[PDB]
Amino acid sequence: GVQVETISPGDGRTFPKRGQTCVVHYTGMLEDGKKFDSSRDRNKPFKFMLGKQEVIRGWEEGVAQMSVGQRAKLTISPDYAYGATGHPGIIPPHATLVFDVELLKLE
Ligand SMILES: [N+]
Repeated sequence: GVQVETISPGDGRTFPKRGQTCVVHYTGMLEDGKKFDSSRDRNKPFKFMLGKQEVIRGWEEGVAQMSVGQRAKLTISPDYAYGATGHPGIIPPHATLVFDVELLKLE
């Protein structure tokens, strides 16, 4: 599954609902701490509509537990990320991923 650890609290009241667009900043890393992707480096927030499976399952389920303004560390198991096949060249097979995610706003 996905484990959500708070780094900084959000408002503790506004939680993403299916169909809303989540605007976040994130940094993805492999178990060893090696960064593989980051919207922060591109200085451009990432957007995705909750429930449309435009992102890995661990995000859909983990971000739904965050409130607006919150920054959290999500630890995601392979089955909730890229599985046995992974994404050759970037994500190895059976990789557990760690994401530092900040929920900026909802649209
Ligand atoms: N995959």
